Amino acid sequence: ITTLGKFGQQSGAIYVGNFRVVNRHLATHNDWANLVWEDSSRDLLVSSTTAQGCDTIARCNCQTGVYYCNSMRKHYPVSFSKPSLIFVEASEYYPARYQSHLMLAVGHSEPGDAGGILRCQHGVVGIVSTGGNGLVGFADVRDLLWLDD
Ligand SMILES: [Cl-]
Ligand SMILES: [Cl-]
Ligand SMILES: [Cl-]
Ligand SMILES: [Cl-]
Ligand SMILES: [Zn+2]
Repeated sequence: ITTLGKFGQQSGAIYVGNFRVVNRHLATHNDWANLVWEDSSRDLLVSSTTAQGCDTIARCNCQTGVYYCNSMRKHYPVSFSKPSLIFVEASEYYPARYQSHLMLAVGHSEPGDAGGILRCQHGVVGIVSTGGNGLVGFADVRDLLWLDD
């Protein structure tokens, strides 16, 4: 799989409390100026917002949910792995390396699909980060208890 990037004017973001959660590879100058936390190994960055967001972070162990696929302009039901340490090929965004806290699924993804939200009954689970060959990989956020406190 490889890191996908984002095509189109859609946010690719979770807005919870006074945080914005994005793929690290899509973080803006404003994100880095308002940095709270980032981890390259997870492809995650969190910045601070003035506006209150409405997202709820799931605190479950669900392995089924629904994600948004930008390339197909559709939501899909999906079955995804536990957060895992997966090998990710080189791209414009990272050299080849192991990416942690990544959940793999059989599901459509193309370049430009990063930032699509994965959600379950409990709330937001994660965001598309990687994919290829009929697989999609989601960066989990559910372990970050300080997002929703
Ligand atoms: Cl890294
Ligand atoms: Cl489940
Ligand atoms: Cl969505
Ligand atoms: Cl591939
Ligand atoms: Zn859940």
